[PDB]
Amino acid sequence: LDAVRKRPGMYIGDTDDGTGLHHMVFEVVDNAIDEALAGHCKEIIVTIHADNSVSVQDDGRGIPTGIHPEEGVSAAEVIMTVLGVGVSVVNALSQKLELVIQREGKIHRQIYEHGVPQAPLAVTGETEKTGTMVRFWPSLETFTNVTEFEYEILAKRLRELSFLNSGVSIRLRDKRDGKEDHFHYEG
Ligand SMILES: O=C(O)c1cc2ccccc2o1
Repeated sequence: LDAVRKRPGMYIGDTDDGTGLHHMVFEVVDNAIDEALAGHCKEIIVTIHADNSVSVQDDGRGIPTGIHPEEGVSAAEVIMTVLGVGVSVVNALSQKLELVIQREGKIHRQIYEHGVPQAPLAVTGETEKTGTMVRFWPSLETFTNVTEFEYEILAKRLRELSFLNSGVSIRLRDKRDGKEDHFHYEG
């Protein structure tokens, strides 16, 4: 997790032309699409926030929250902090990352900063629903020159993804200007 911070282009792509930056999104989206291909997730929402963060929400099972017997911390944290390339790469290159899991009746929440958990995964409330929400703020120490997310890049890729994932609702939302798209292919 520190080799990643020192040579990020190897892991994420060009950190100066926007390629790496948008691949951060797609790596999180991949995690959600994995749940859809296994048949558990029917809806994904990608949101570009106005504070330079992107969130990806899915309605799958939720990342397992029980304690990993080998590692001694929640399985979710194990996924976020141990070496597509992996969601831990995104976590490593994010100055902040918010993880919210809905699973087994309980809402779980955890905050990271540069891949380092600020506290253990914690139960915060109760929920009928299930799914994973990941919201990340890319680090401007890593990402240079191109520092804004670009709607059309995200839209083009997500549209491309809908065709490979039948019956999966993929919504893109931009809170900067209200733009909104919905890719839902059913063939
Ligand atoms: O219920 C499970 O075994 C489960 C849910 C899930 C979500 C993301 C990654 C792995 C996962 O495993």
